[PDB]
Amino acid sequence: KLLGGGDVDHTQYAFGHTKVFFKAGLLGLLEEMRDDKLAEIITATQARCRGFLMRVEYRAMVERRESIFCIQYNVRSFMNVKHWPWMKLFFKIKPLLK
Amino acid sequence: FDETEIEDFKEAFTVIDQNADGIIDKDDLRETFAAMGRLNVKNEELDAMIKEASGPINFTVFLTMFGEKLKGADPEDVIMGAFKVLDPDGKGSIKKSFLEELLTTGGGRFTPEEIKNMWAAFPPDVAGNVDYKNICYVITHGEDA
Amino acid sequence: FDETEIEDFKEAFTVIDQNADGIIDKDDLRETFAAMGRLNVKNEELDAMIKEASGPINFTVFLTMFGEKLKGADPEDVIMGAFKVLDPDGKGSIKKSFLEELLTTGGGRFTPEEIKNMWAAFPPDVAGNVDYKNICYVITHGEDA
Amino acid sequence: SKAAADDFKEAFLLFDRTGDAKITASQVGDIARALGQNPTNAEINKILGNPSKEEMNAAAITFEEFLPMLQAAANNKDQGTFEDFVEGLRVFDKEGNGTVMGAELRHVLATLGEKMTEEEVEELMKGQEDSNGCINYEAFVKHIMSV
Amino acid sequence: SKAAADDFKEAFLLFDRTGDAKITASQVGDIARALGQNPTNAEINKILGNPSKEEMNAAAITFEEFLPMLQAAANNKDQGTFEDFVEGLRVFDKEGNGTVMGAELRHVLATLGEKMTEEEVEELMKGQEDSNGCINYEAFVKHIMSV
Repeated sequence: KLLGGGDVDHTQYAFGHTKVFFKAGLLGLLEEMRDDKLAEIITATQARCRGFLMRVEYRAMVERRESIFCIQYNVRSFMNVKHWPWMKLFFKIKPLLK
Repeated sequence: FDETEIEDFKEAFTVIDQNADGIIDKDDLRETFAAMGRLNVKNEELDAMIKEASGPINFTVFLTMFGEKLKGADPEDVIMGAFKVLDPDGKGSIKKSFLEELLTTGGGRFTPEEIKNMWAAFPPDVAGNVDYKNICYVITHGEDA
Repeated sequence: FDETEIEDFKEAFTVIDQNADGIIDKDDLRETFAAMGRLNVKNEELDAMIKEASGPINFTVFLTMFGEKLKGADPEDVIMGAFKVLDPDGKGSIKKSFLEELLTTGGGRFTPEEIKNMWAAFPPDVAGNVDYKNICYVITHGEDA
Repeated sequence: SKAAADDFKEAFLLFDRTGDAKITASQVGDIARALGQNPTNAEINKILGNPSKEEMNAAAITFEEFLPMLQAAANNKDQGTFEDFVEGLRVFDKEGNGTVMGAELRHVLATLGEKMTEEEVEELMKGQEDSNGCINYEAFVKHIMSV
Repeated sequence: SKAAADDFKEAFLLFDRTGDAKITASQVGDIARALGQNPTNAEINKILGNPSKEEMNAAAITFEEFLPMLQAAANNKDQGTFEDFVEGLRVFDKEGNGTVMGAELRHVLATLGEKMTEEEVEELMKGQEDSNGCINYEAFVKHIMSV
């Protein structure tokens, strides 16, 4: 599972029942080239993701747009009102109703 | 203003207008306060309520005065709608630091100082953003329940 | 149209026809909306309702206009009849993927895109096909309950 | 070129929070993505530094620098091939059906390469992964390329 | 011939999901069965290929090809003899009473010859097999020939 990550040559090694097998300094050389080749492959695959990642953030930010406001204004009311005679009145009274 | 909220203000207007003529005068204010237990209600409090209107308090003058003070008033079902979208997995009250960051970083109405005032009477859970629901109650009907 | 549904439309016709002469004019539409809380109801909304009829809105013109828009309207007891046949063991709300497969594979009216629109305001449970019953409620009487 | 697309200038007025017609250098990555360009974050970083531009100190912008940086990023859109995106995830899980186990894609998208937050990873899996814990990436990559 | 049965054209409008009056080649097998014809699926397959028609690539249809293919399948309805259907299942179980053990008929109908799905096998046994695990094929083949 670990080797899952890294911009490393997924060639240069080999697993087996008790251990992994690894090249050097040639196989070592191979991998390196390989490594660069994934930055490419990778670096490019990262980007889109990154891109895309934020692209979903905008869809959320936007949705949220109003639900906030609603929340925004809504609170403010109360802060103003809660101190108003008439509103306290309505309050004690609001229950006797049906 | 939904129609059941306007019917709640019509019922509160009828309980404060004890002469039942359609206009709440200063005697109605004082006799509604005395029937709630306020034997010491000063005349200056009644005059400050009447000083918020430009005319007599009939039903449409009482609705326009409450409209202009409650320009961001939200019913409990729409506040719980927005809090169910903030906790989209259901049941759990959302974290204190998540509501502080999302109020600030989205809007100017969610700036911090205001967030300290939110925690300040809306207690911990409410303030913190963990509980939920008690704040929707006190935003539609004030004071401690 | 069952007769109790026609009596419900006769009662709604009498509540919108506040002149009680048998024909809902534009003044009745505006005064019924103002009594529900619509103080800002534009005249163009009233004109668009009257533009759906070829004549004055009497009881039979209101019934034929509602008939032609509700050509697949089903009462709640027949929708629950069909959902009890889809869940023939009773009690359980049926699976989301079972209703998507059976809508598509039986009929063209059950095609997918339409199934995404079914999930879209008919929420999850409803959309999914697990709950049941709330969808019968909102198909006979719209909007969130 | 204009095709002079003047809607890129109208979108710059939607991302500038001060209204002075300048956009900070930290917003330029996300606004190139919102104009229909997917440069990787290291590429956006390099180009910046390449031009002795420091994203570490306060930055402002002008439309006259943001326009040519979007036009230098627009040549790199030939790297967005969907064959390699679906074949990447097809080599990521066994058997002949396109399903990633939930936590495999979430931990790989947060920790491998350009770090995506787990908040953004949950917002990209929300709806395409059901309660079986198996993400169908045939429809998942289709919906990711729908935006 | 008309006897010009114009209800075959009205049933083609019930199976065409696009309303353009064409029916794909993959639907022609099941629609020949819904018009009162039982050609085997290998026969429907052969005929198709016989006419250098590939059911592997997109297909459309026209009524002018579907009508003569239904008329070429209609001569083969003389193969539907119920003596051989009941005698087949009478050789499939011992003793002088027509009962197949449940799982014998279900596994034979799914795996022997033209593969029927186990969903369709359960929909064809539902009601005729009770909880004794014994399917009476005298009434079972009677009800299968009622449709």
